[PDB]
Amino acid sequence: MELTPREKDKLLLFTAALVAERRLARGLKLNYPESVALISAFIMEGARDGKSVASLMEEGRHVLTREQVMEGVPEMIPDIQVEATFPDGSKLVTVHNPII
Amino acid sequence: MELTPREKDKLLLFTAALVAERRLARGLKLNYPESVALISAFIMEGARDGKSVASLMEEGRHVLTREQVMEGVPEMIPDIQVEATFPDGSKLVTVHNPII
Amino acid sequence: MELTPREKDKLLLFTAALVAERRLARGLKLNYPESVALISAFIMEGARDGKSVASLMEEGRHVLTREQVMEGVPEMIPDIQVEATFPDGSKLVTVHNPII
Amino acid sequence: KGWQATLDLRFHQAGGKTVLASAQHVGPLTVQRPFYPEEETCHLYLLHPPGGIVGGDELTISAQLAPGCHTLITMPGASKFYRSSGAQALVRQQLTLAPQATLEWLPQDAIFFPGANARLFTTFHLCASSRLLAWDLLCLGRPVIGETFSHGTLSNRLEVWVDDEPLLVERLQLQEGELSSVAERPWVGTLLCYPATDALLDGVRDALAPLGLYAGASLTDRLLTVRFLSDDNLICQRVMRDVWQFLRPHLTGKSPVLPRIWLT
Amino acid sequence: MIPGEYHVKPGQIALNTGRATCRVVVENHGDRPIQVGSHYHFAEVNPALKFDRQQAAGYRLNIPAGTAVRFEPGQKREVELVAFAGHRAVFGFRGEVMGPLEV
Amino acid sequence: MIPGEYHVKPGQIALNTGRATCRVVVENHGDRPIQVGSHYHFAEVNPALKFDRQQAAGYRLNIPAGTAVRFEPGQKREVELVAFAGHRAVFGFRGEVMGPLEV
Amino acid sequence: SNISRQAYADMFGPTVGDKVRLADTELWIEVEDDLTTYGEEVKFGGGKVIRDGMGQGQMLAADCVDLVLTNALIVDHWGIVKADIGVKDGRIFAIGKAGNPDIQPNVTIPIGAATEVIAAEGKIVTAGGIDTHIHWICPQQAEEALVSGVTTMVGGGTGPAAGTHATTCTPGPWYISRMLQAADSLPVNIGLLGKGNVSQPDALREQVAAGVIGLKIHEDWGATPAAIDCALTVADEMDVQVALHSDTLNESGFVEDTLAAIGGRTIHTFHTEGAGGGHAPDIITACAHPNILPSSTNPTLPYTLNTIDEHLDMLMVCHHLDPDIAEDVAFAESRIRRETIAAEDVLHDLGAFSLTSSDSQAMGRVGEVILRTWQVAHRMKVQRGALAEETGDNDNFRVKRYIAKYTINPALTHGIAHEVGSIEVGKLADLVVWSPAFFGVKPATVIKGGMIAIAPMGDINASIPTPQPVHYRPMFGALGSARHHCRLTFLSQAAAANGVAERLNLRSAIAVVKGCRTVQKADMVHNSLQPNITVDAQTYEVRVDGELITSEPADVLPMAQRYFLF
Amino acid sequence: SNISRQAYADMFGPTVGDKVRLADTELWIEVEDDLTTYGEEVKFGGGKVIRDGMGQGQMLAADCVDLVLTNALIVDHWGIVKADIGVKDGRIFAIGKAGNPDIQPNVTIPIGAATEVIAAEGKIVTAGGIDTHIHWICPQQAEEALVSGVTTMVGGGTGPAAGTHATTCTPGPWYISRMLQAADSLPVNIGLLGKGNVSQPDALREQVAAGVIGLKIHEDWGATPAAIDCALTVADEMDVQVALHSDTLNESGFVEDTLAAIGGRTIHTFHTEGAGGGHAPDIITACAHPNILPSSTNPTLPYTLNTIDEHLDMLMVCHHLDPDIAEDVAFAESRIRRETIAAEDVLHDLGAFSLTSSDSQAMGRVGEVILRTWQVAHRMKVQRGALAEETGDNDNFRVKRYIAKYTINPALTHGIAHEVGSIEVGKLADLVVWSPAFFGVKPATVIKGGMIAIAPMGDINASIPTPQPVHYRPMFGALGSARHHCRLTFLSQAAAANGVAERLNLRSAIAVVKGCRTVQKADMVHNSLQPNITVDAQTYEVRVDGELITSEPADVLPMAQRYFLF
Repeated sequence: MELTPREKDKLLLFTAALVAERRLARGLKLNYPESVALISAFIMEGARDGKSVASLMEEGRHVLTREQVMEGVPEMIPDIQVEATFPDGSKLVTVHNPII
Repeated sequence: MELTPREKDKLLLFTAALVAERRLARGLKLNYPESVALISAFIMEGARDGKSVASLMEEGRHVLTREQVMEGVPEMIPDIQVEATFPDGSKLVTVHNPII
Repeated sequence: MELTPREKDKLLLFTAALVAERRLARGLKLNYPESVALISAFIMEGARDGKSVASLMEEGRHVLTREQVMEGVPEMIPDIQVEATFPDGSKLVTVHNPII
Repeated sequence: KGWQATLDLRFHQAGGKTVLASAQHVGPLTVQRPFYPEEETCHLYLLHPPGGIVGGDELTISAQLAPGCHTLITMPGASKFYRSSGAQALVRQQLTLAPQATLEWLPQDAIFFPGANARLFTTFHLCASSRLLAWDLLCLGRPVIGETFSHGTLSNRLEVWVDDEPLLVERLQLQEGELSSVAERPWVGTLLCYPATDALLDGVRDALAPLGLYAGASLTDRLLTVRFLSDDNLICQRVMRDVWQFLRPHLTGKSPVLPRIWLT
Repeated sequence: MIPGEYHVKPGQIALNTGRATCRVVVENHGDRPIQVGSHYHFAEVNPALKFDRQQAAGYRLNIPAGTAVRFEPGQKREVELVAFAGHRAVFGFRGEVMGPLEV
Repeated sequence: MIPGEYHVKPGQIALNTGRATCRVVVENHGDRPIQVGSHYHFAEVNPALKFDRQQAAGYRLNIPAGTAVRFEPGQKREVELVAFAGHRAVFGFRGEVMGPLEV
Repeated sequence: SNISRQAYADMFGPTVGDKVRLADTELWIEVEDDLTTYGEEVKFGGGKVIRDGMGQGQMLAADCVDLVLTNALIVDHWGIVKADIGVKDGRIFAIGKAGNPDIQPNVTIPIGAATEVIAAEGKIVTAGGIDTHIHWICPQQAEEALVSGVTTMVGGGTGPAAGTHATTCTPGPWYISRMLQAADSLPVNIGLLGKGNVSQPDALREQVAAGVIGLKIHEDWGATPAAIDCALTVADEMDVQVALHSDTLNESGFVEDTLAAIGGRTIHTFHTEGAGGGHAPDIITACAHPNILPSSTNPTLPYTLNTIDEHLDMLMVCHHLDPDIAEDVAFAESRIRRETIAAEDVLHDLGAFSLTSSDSQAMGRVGEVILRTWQVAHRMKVQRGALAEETGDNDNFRVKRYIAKYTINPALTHGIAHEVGSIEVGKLADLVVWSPAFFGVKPATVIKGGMIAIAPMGDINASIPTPQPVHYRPMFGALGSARHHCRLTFLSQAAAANGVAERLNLRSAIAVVKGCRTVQKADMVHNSLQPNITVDAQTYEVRVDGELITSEPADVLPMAQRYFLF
Repeated sequence: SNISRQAYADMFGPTVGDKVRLADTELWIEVEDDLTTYGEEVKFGGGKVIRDGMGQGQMLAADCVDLVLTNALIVDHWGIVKADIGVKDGRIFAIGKAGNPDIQPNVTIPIGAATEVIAAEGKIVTAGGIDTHIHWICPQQAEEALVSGVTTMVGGGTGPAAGTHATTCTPGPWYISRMLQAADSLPVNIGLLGKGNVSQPDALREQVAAGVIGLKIHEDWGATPAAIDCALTVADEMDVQVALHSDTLNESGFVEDTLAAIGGRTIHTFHTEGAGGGHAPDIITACAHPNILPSSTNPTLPYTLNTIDEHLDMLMVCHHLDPDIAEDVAFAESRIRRETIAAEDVLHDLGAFSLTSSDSQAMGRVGEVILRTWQVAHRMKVQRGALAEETGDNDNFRVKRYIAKYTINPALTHGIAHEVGSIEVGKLADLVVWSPAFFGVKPATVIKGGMIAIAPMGDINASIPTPQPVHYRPMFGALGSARHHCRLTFLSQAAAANGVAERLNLRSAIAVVKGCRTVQKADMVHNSLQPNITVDAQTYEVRVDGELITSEPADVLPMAQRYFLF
């Protein structure tokens, strides 16, 4: 495998997002770290699929609604940046106001 | 996310419990670490749901039965302590004789 | 749990294989690390089930086909070694040409 | 009792070359990875991590070729049959060829130490369009030092079947005591080639000249079989290599280049 | 497209060109096979192997480096030997020379 | 099969054999229970406990080590005392002796 | 007063006559002796014995032990007793009853203000394991072995290089110095093995003066008789151990030639079990010589169904034989036979084999030396039953014999038995505290030179140390200067004379190796047997006194799947 | 004897005339020369050449190399050869045929007792990459870059502070000393860049005497002509490099004023590609001056569909422009055009741009310097075809030109080319061993100063190093004193004269920087082009010799998704 440290960090993010999505499926209201992890992993999986950075920026704002997260969480997340390996290398995806 | 080290430790416990629950679903008999991880994550998820500490102490003894774990495991686990973030802060849940 | 460092490494491999199997279920073509992690975790779960080393060596070559992985990946994986805890202790499983 | 070893190989065509589809083994018989020195021929080496074969060991090799597959099966060293304590060693090779399949079963010589109670059974199952090019060489004793296989039991059975029909059944059975079949020749060699013509027979007879009158090649039902007895270990292997190099282009249409495991 | 693949032009590589060369016949009188490496001083091999050891003094096996030839018990193998190079001083093996080969 | 299980042969373990022994009656005059450990110098216990403290000088509770006896308020408990061993010098507690018990 | 023996066992651990089963095995140890006085045991926590004026004396720091392990069940080659352990200045000060001499009858371990208490009630305290065949491929081994209960590692290597992947040789004064400097960062006692495959004595002398405590002769560097003779001569001159991994090619001769080249000089031979090689099975006969110390790597311990199937790829990767190269698989004929593998376990049981090494990350597992040793002991107990010289219905003799295979015998082999190896007065306080349910698998604490080096810690943010997730973490015994003060670096006598320690600025404490050249097979503890062992190269029928040696492969093993997550 | 060339390539790696494809790219390198003798190659493992008296000589430790990389395929700016590499005392001793001179024809690398063997058969050995634009935001970068194959990092910063987030300046002697002390804990050669945005020469002289090897002029601290002139004068006096990140606001003048302020003095200009800024696209013309050394950050390398979309937020976060503040988005007009981004790749191909830096964690990725350089090379090979001066059907010239961009040219720019930069005799043994299938992505080994620093290790408890999970771990070359001895800290001449090393107790070895003020565009290796480049500020039509320069964005890139998990 030859996992680089960045890949280990991304694995940690993936585990956090697994926790977040299981809690979301349970019907809970996600807090700040759960929402951040869920949106970041959504962006990472979309990039692995092959979507463009602009498309992922547009799509990342419709993963979590205001009623799916705890009160005050949307204001604690002005934007989410995440590095993802698109078919054309590693790129930065910034999602502005991901929860609306 | 701003993951503190304790959150990383809890993520490690969550991964271990994922292993344990997949093996339990396969129909195997869990060993000591798998049983401990499964019960600890059950308590953690119950706390995240919003249950009380006393209720979690009561409910943690009915997650794994004696026939679901390897012989000698129940006596190897006199009790399971776990820290969990209830709506009223971090609290310690102790489950005595979790396997009966 | 008393997780030894080797158990933590195997947990990291398990998380990577979770990523790989989710991507495979999505219908993507796995890359080198995803394929290696998926095959290694298949071998480890088979060992935990109770299969023999020879049986796992035979079975590990039928987890991923040539059309399920990116082009050139099968040639980048001449063999996969993995340590797994069989009922008779820890043993080495070597799968030669795991993708054909 | 006995240390049971079993290997089952299934080949099939994939990506324009023969690939080892399945290698299911139990016990001390292993196949690591095929080699491709040529374009599509699958060069395979059967490993026997235990050096010799002690009394009571039971080896069972089975091979199945899919249609249109060309493979070259070799062992990376001679098979030693040690002196037995009373139990006999059973080596059982069963090889099946689909139509159009080509197989080159080229094992190393089997060296039988004095007092080695052993029994070999190699069978080939072929179709009408299958192609085979194999040999089987036995060294009875250790001729260089003087040992001449005074005692022990040997049973070398070789069979060829074409479309479920026994075309050749070659049996070499040696009882405890003196050996009359070998006639002071401890090197018994057999060569098989299923698609053959009279020109190939003449060429083989030409190649058998340095081996003397003890080498005989007969073509029956298109199958060319060469039986010989020698006592030099240098003329024998040279003749076998020469016959294989002569038959390779006419059977598989390939260069007679030797496998690299034979160390040039 | 094979990552990190080789494109080796066809041909042959001649090994140990322009060196003294010989041929010997080795008989393994032991009960187990003997493996001799490429650069081993052939005059100091296992005493079970029998051949003209005077002729093989200062010679090694003329095989590709890193390979080893195997002598099965009770066999007779003809092998190709190539003379040593450099200072032609051999140390080690059985310690039968422990110095220069000439003078 | 219990991992790391004990197989203790049945019987009794006699504690503090061959030591001077006494019996005292203690009354707890406080409003809260008082717990006294095994090796505490019983003559220097809480003044709320009432008994003949002259007789208890140089004695500790004759109970298994690491255990403590509890005196509930308004109760009357009969306890067994065992004499100290070794140098018989007591330091600490209330500091009522701070030296050897004899001479 | 009097209490039930069950209550006493619960409160203070088993006393004389009680039997404790090791972790999920069939081995039942029995407490042979008790060094305490009933009713005067020292116990800590709340209102208990160890308090001011009750269990803790008024003596000064110089008159009391720095650390005391209370009510420990000491299992060691010299016996299985129940006692307290007093450690002073990082070394074992005394073994016996602890407490305050002022008010307690028979105290040999005075507890004072300067004393830190470790509660070992109902726990087994053993000496730190010693690993004498270690490939220094990665530093992460040092932690891993430390988790497994091994505190001293003797071996060579320079990292994941081709030479280290196959041989335990640290080649050259430069790499020896670099490895010695790097050893200061590892929380284990470390000894370095040089490269002995040289026919020029001056190079070996330079390597020994660089700081190695032994010379390693390996086939991959050439195990020719000339190299063996030169290395043995150099070691005799400089008093260092010689480790031999004899050539499996029979290139320079058979095993008889190698034994003749040794010439009756002390040598520590690896792979003596004949787990594959040209000298197998005859190399097993080498266990019958007084000067040969036979070791055995763990992967072939014990005999299991899966043992053979995993050997070929392990050997090929270890010896740099690429399966993708056609000429390489000519070396795949390892001549490994199940008869020798089955005989190795019985030879360990009889005491013919004195050591159990690891050969870490090169045909061997660093963290499974103790575990596989006890698995072999359990298998031999199951198959062969109780030993001939066992007293009572316990496995005390077998436990003593097997615990000596990785604690004291490796220490005697490499001349470090005067500092580490066993729980004795003056030894380095390298202790491992196990719970009996986890004995040989997962320690409750690893004390390294008087300080806790590694221990299972739970959540750091927790209100107690117990809550999950519990995993092994390095404690203050593995931090900078504290690690340097609580660990040893072994050097040859020439290295100490040359002042290597101050030239390299070795921060850790320095111990000098002595006594390597005089240890014989008789000097091994409980493993001094030199049987009249015969083996037939044709039938592989290993015999001692004309009796067959065989073992059936294990289908299920203890301490394997009940404890480990994966 | 004779063997097939395919068998020889399998056994020893490609020989003369064989072509090797770099990792999943379209670049085919060809072995130009072979420095060995056929049939006498040294190989390790089992019964092979490197053994006592066969490949390993009898010479002493002072007459043999400490380490030998065997059968390496050396790719470097001076050629693509096949040879062994001998390293002695942590420095490259020789390049050529290794073995035993006693029995081998032409040996220039004598292998002896003191020699450790690294098997590089079928592997590519390159010089460690050099990163001259590094923001020292976190120490975890040092490992990450080391995983990527970068061994030397030149840059500034004090941690995740506002100044470091934007500029590579270590402000003041106090922070310079603290960073120098912290550098001892990182397993990479480290050079420090001071803050040059000062109009008072005394502060710059104090910073240089503190220990920085160069001065950084950045817009965020004010890239006014007065500051540029003062910093250039100070550097001329004190022989240090000056790195310029010109102001993008045109506050003090246009690019012509900045060039006039430079006044023909040597300067290392970042962002010369014009990837956004007021000086773009005119700053590209700066590549035509002899005194300008033009660098380029990796994020705009190569031109892809996703390159532009990610630039705005990256720039705003890097330059501390909060999107939540209305007045901040007035700076969001970065004036970034796809024409200049497309032209930057072609300028790299033509050799107009000499360096490929990172600008780590501030508009740039630390671990993707080599990777993105080879991606650019692949894109230029795909689009522009073979170069004009290519000999044969290979990409050897292009490979040399692109490997000089991050190995030797950065070394010459910052005056450290006498110690690191390329695989040459006397250089520091900073080597990266790649497998050809993973070239430029994941090294097989990173040798730092003659010792393995970081390597892919599998399970520690495994019987061999290969089994999963395999991930990169720091080896003994990154442990305490071993790390200190196997790494370099670069200082200015004034700092060495002032005795900064002993005042701060710098445990690592000290190298003194020289030659910064004399390097010109011609001194750059294979990147000495000074084209008559013209650009129109209105049409953004970059032209050289009147010919249009353009590139098409890459939809899919090699070495991107085949290797990385996420």
